[PDB]
Amino acid sequence: MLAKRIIACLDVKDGRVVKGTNFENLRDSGDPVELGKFYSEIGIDELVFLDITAFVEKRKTMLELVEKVAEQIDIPFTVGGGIHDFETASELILRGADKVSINTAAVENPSLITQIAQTFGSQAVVVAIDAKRVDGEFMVFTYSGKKNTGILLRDWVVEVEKRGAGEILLTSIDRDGTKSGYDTEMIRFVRPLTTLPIIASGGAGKMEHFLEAFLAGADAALAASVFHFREIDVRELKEYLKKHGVNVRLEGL
Amino acid sequence: MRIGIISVGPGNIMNLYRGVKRASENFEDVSIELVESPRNDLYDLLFIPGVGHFGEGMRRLRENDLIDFVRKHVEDERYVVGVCLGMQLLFEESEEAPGVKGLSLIEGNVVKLRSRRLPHMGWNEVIFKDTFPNGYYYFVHTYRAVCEEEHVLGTTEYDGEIFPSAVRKGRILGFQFHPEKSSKIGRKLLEKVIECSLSR
Repeated sequence: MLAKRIIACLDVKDGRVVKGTNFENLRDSGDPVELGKFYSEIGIDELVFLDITAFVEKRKTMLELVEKVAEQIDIPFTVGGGIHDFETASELILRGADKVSINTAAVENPSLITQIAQTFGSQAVVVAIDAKRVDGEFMVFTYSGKKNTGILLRDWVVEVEKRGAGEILLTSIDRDGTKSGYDTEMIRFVRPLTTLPIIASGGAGKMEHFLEAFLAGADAALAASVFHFREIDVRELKEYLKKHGVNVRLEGL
Repeated sequence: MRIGIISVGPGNIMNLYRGVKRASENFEDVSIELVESPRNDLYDLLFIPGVGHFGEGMRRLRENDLIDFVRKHVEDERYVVGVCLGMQLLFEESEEAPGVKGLSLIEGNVVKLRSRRLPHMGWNEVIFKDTFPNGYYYFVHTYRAVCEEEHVLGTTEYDGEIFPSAVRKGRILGFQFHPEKSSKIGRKLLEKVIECSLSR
């Protein structure tokens, strides 16, 4: 069957890895390209780049990043972060990106999911959904978790599948930056609302959190800091999960 | 050795162009050319990339005069390799575009997969009959080859359904996955394709 995935998230601004890494072995460990190349070598299965440049030059900055990463990367990668319309999505794919992540612009216009998918396929569309518990209900926030859209997460995932989204990136706002584990209750809540693949995101602290999140129904586990600062070895992790029944991709050496 | 890659067909092909470029870094007699038009001739290894509608691509080899230039590569006992849509070409027809005759270099046609979760996307295991390395490669495709258990080279299973991810009819290879999106093993796959092509 299809492999459960481990995915490295690379937060970028101005063509560089926002809060850097700690990988002594590269020269310029803030070069998203060389860090991406590296993550492929130890066995990360996919990369997502999320950019937080300034709105005026954000678009040219991302297009420069995608081009530079496409000439050198031998695995699938996604770009995202302030992608606000079809044009500002078509250009990043044709520039070389394998998938686009859309978030607030998908809440404020479900139509863009179908519009993107219509000329690139659902496979090119990642909808990033950012959720938080509000009065005992999971709700969709936008503007980097600043605005309660008032939309029940449970509704929003059936809409995006409906609109033609290919993959959901599910970030529990409650647990980003916490290193205490993935929001497995939120993963389990979302799992039977959809047959779309779910990337769990937010809260990775140690290997067992990955096992936990896969028992919860995730298809892919996203993480950044734990990898960038060498708290978790990708191969150790994969061998750990292979040991406890998770079907990860683990080649021999 | 000179390797040529049809640079015309739909979808992104420069990802294959590197990665084949990357794979021949270990060879001396090797050179890689983007093939735009039938003029240049001839290559030892010819790649047919592409992703998209079967009709398009059949339409693009076609106006760019490459059906005949491919017809002559297979004949003159040269390695012709179709990857992704390039593999789905090569055959008679697709239900993705009824009518268009394809390349018809291998006997068979093309059907949609029988899974309610499409496209087939992600890392899947590929078992080769011989020669090329076994393990997980990366897939994005909604259509599937139909050929006789003779042109089958590698098999993969998605959502219950077994199907050929690689084909081989003598010196024509086809691969449904993206070897250029498969990290270490994908370079090994492409390196072994190149190693097969020095033996003529």
